Amino acid sequence: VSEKQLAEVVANTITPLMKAQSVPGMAVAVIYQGKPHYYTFGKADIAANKPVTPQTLFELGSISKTFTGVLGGDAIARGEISLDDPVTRYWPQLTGKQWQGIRMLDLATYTAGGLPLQVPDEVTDNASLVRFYQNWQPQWKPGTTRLYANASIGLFGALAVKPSGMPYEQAMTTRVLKPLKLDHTWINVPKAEEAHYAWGYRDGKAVRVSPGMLDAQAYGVKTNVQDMANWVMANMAPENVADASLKQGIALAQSRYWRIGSMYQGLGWEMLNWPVEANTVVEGSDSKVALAPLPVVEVNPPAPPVKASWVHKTGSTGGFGSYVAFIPEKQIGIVMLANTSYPNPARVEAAYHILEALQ
Ligand SMILES: *C(=O)C1=CNC(C(=O)O)=CS[C@@H]1c1cn(C)nn1
Repeated sequence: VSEKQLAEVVANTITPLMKAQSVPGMAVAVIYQGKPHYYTFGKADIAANKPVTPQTLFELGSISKTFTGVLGGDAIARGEISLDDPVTRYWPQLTGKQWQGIRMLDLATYTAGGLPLQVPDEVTDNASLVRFYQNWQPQWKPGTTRLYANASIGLFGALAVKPSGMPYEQAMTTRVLKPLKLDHTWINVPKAEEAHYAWGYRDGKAVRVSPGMLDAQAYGVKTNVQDMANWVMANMAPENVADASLKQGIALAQSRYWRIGSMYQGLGWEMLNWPVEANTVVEGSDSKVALAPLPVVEVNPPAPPVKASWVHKTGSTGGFGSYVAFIPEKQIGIVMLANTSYPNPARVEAAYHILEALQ
């Protein structure tokens, strides 16, 4: 392995990084040789002088969508839901003619026809929620245009769990977190755990995410670098997942539904074929692309996960910035949590280099 050389590669990547982007603290895990390697830097809480630790809770931001995808995926494999089914199958009060051709897959993979990045600030409840989607007008027709959005995968998450009869948070805990024994992963941090909760920093001001409609589904999950490492591992080598529906869930989430250039969308996760040059992934991480509606090319029928992939997901909040990546065929991976939202391509800049030192 070369643990000495390994603590060198990470320190020599992360310290300049943290200095350059003004990051108070970071928790890193590299998985290599079937093992997670934990490395910690700086401060969780600077006014309190609390050091970062492998049980420091960071807000994952958009990386919560990977959890939303496996859940949704587990419900599929359970038979409670199907991607081809019209959305209206699970929410018949969605009465617009607009909603006609949109299947569940569309919501799941951002291709309804233009659902917006975030959910409006006025949407504060289900009524307001329904008026929103009732009176939302497309732009493009179903299955024609990828536009990353919370209002899209958020609604999939919320609809996906209805047949379970469980609220979203209990379903997530029951069908996904506990089975994988992610016992320090929360949608809501218990009072008894807040001391492990890092502070975020935005403009030299400590901040923490605020509640919003559909948050848990699209950005509101919080972890430590240990549960996150085990999460990457369960998805990386799903072969030792007991529960047959969860392993299949992981599988549907890393299936390719849509080809968008060098990238292929899954449920929450995104993929590229390996090998992939650094800058194609790095520039692909730029918001110039990331948040831009691009056309799409159906993978029909959806291909099951290909080990030969760089699968990853970026995600942030006000004061937090994280990123995770893996290469199933290489059995190598990395987690980078930080309490400062710093440039996304900086993130993949670092993770790529660290990973290539292991090849
Ligand atoms: C997910 O990463 C996430 C990061 N901020 C963004 C974005 O598009 O990158 C808006 S969507 C999502 C988020 C974070 N918050 C607080 N709300 N949505």
